[PDB]
Amino acid sequence: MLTRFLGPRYRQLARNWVPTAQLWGAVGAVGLVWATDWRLILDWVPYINGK
Amino acid sequence: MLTRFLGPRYRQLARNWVPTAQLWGAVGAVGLVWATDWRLILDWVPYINGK
Amino acid sequence: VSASSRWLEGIRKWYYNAAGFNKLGLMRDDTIHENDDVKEAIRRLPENLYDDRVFRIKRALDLSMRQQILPKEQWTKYEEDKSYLEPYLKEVIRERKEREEWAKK
Amino acid sequence: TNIRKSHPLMKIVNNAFIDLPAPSNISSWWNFGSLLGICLILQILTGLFLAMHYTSDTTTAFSSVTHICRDVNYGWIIRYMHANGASMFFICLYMHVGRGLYYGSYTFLETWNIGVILLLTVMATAFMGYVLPWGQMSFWGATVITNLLSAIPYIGTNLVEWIWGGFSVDKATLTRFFAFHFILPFIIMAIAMVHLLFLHETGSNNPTGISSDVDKIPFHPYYTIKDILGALLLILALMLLVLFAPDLLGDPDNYTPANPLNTPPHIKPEWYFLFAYAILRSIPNKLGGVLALAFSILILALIPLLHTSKQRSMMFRPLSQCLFWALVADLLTLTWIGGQPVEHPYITIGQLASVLYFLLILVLMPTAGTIENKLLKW
Amino acid sequence: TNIRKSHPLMKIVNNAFIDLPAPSNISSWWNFGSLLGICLILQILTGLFLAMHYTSDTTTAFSSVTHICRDVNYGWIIRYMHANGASMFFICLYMHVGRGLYYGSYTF
Amino acid sequence: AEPEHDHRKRMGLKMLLMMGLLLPLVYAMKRHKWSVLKSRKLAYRPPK
Amino acid sequence: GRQFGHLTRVRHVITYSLSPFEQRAFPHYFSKGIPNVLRRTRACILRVAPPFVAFYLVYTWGTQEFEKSKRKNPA
Amino acid sequence: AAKNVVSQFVSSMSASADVLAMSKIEIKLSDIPEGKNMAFKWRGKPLFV
Amino acid sequence: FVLQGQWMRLCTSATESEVLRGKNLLRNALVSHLDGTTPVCEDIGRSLLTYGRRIPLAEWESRIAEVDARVVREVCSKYFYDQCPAVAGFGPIEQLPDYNRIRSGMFWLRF
Amino acid sequence: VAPTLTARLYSLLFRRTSTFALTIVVGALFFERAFDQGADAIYEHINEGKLWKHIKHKYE
Ligand code: HEM
Ligand code: HEM
Repeated sequence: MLTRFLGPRYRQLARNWVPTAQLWGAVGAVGLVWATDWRLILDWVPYINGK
Repeated sequence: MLTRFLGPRYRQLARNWVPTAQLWGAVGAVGLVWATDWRLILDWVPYINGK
Repeated sequence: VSASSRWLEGIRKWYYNAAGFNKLGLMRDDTIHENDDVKEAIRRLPENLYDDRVFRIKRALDLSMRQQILPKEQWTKYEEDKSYLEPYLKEVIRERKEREEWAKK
Repeated sequence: TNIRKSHPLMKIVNNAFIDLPAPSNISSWWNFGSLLGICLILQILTGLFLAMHYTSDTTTAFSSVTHICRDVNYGWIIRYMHANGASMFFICLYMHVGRGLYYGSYTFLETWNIGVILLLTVMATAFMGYVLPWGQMSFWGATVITNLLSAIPYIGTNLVEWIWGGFSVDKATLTRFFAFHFILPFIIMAIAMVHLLFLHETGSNNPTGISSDVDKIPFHPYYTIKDILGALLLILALMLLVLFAPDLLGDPDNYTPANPLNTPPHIKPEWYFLFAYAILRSIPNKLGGVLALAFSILILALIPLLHTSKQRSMMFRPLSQCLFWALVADLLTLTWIGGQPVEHPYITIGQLASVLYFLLILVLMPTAGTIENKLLKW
Repeated sequence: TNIRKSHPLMKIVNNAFIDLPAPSNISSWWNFGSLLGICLILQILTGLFLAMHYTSDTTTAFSSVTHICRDVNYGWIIRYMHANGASMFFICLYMHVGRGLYYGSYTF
Repeated sequence: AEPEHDHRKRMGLKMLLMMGLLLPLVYAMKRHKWSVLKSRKLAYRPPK
Repeated sequence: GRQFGHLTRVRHVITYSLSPFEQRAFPHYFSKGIPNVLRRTRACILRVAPPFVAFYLVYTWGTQEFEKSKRKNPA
Repeated sequence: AAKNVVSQFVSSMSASADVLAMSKIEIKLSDIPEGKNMAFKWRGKPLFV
Repeated sequence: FVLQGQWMRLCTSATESEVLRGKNLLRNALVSHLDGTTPVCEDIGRSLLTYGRRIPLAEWESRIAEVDARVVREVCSKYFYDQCPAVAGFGPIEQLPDYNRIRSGMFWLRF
Repeated sequence: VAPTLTARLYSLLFRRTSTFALTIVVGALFFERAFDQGADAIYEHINEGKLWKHIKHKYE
């Protein structure tokens, strides 16, 4: 019954938190990547090619 | 400064709890004796001479 | 109206007897699961109903304790079952949904 | 005034099992919480004594265990109380989760989820427990199961070798499990305290599912003694097993020292996992089976969102009572299947019970609820 | 109102290390309580990892320990953090009992 | 395979004999305390 | 929370009770006892039993089909 | 500093006296007659010839 | 809890000093009560119906006088110690202790 | 004799939690023994598979 959250205001609310939720994903991405020294991802980064 | 507990009433109080404190020692005596099967003590008891 | 209504009604009367709360002297609305809407409606009941409702529930809990049941004579007959709480609950839901509509704008 | 009420320590005890308002209502199905508690300390108590002798290296793993039962004084009752206590623990665990579902106790979101965590935890605890004596089944049951994680894409391999401490179920793999099997029951116990903390916010639910505030009774003397009596019964059950049929619930195959090249034909997990084992092999897919096996226990956490009836308990709802016992029976089928070889009838009937388990929970029970409401004009 | 204050779990945390009224006064000698706490989990954490390798039979007792420092990856820092953590634990312990006596904290 | 065989069965005999005495005994203890709730009678006396 | 004195509101209900040292612990234990249990059994058989026999039938059959599938006659 | 310690503790569960890993096994073929599956031990794992 | 605590205490440990207070209280109550014609006439009438005699103050004093601590803890024990109460509750009694617990408070484990 | 039994038992030994305890501990002593006699005597009577073996093999 998630219809309670369906309306104009809720839609404005979602847009307002978008940049924040996006940036929070940027943090989690780099966060995992750096913490596991992601071979796959890190190779693209200049200066972090310690091989 | 245990003088606060020194007087007639306190003396009556001690006498009143004497039979109780005595009986509570009887319980602890037999209690240890039976629980450790006290060789030393139990030998005197008729019927508990399992040797 | 005809055979049709009676059939559904008798299917309903059958489940009712099978549900079996009436054996504990309870009423349909006594068994309602208490949530926010329900708590408020219980709160809005007038003195008499609220009192009766508590005694009914007490009679039942007491029975359900010794796992006995009421004599057949005193079970609560379908028909005779008062939906005392319904109108209150409906209004409590109807109130909430208004806030909820207002919250969308 | 009264010390029991105001001393910072006793307060707890008092408000937890002395003055706590309890329904006059709760029946035998409510005893399992205390029995689970008793099972816990029992596993901790005997388990400890077993650790004062058991040695955790492949060389003496099996040996030490034998040393325990023959040389160590009464090491045998201890050993058997331990083994059987684990089973008793699972019986009560399943009974407890049973009561919760039937009676709608799961409406207590937090209390129940802590319980799911209690479930996985005691489960994870026992999986490791049985690898310890380093029996054929231990090594092999340890091999079958661990490997399951090797289905997780891109990482199953690395992960399985990581929890293995090598390329196989080696020496690293035994000491590891000893250590965790020692620390897990302590964490279980703390998590069980939070179970109780959260439970105490609402008080207990009851057979009728109707609120009982109107008829509450003090936990002592009623439920201290109703709890005492039911523990004695648990002692009967437990002792009946260790003192008469000690191996009844155990595989004879684990009495043969492990052998990495052997591989028994028989190969099954302990009884308390058979239903889940069934569900797993009923799927002809590596990822599927495992995913499905996970979903099999983690679904206890979906239950509250599937509640549909206007009544909490199932006591007054027969369509659901029927569906409930079908669910029990269907798990009994799953147990049975999982204990049988993956051949003839068993395959397809095992695949049927599986779909059913999920249909019964994910669709049949929710629907029966909506119908029972409709039938009451609710 | 505020979740930190009323959630049955956080209440604890909150009333134990967030809102708890504390003297503006307490000095460095008061740090030993938290350090004792840290020493405890540290001994528990490294201690655990040491138990995933150490074997408890005379035959391999010493051996397993050596196995830890040479073969087990970083088993040496773990082993040494453990050993030294025990000493650190005692230093703080003695410091803590020191503060108590000097400051009369024992009236509790 | 099981040197303990005989010993346990002796305890088992004691376990049944004991439980055959404790079980009813605890029941009666629990019966006696619940007495109060089993025979409680209710009456509802609303005004008017 | 919790505690007696703050649970809920109730009025007009009397409760007569009796000292345990004044009554018997097993009044009509079998007299009223057994009738009740039958009644409770009756009340629940149709809801509890059916799934269990359904398992039972599938159990014994499934077993027979297994055993009898592992033999061959002609061919 | 956090990863380092965490990694070092993570690493503590992998390598060891465990790069036995393995060989080049030499098996006499005239010992396995037609139709038989002979299993040997190689890299801690069963090897079928 | 407190009321029961006192009965128990008196049953098991009445001190001597307090018994003199209680005695004094009674002598003062008796004599203070037998003041004015009405109370006295009522005492004559009731006493004859219940004692068959009229008990002279001098005798009640004698009876009071005879009580000392031992008597108190003896006599209180006979009627209070481990006996079943008759309990009557009216009002907002949600917290009136359960009978079992009221009954348990009629004896104590130290004694 | 019958009512006064449970009665006297209460009178002289049950009120005071003291005696009540003094008796159960003392009562546990005699009981533990008398139970182990009868119990073992029972275990023997249903068996006789060991012990009388001794009268045979040794006696020196
Ligand atoms: C570590 C094993 C567990 C222990 C020691 C434990 C302990 C307890 C205790 C002492 C109670 C008191 C009331 C009663 O038993 O009914 C209780 C009730 C409850 N437990 Fe558990 N529990 C455990 C596992 C579970 C599991 C597996 C679940 C479900 C996933 C669960 C969810 C509940 C719920 C919902 C209740 C409320 C029951 C009601 O009031 O009807 N707990 N538990
Ligand atoms: C922290 C307390 C515990 C300790 C110290 C402990 C330690 C041990 C040890 C050393 C063994 C191997 C010796 C043997 O098999 O007899 C073992 C076996 C086992 N224990 Fe525990 N454990 C504890 C808690 C548990 C818990 C919570 C469970 C789960 C109910 C559990 C279930 C098992 C199982 C399944 C086995 C292997 C089966 C067997 O007995 O042969 N124990 N435990």
